[PDB]
Amino acid sequence: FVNQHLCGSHLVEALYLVCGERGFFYTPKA
Amino acid sequence: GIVEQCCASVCSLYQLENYCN
Repeated sequence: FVNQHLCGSHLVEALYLVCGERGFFYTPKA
Repeated sequence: GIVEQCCASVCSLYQLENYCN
């Protein structure tokens, strides 16, 4: 699921699945 | 940043994990 173009909700879903209980930061302008 | 690396171009686990806390 990760080795593709991931945009928008699809990118946040991949971060969610990969990062698990760590959580993540989603910074689309930085 | 993430959009350039994973949306405009093909993402990687290696790069996603850099955004994990």
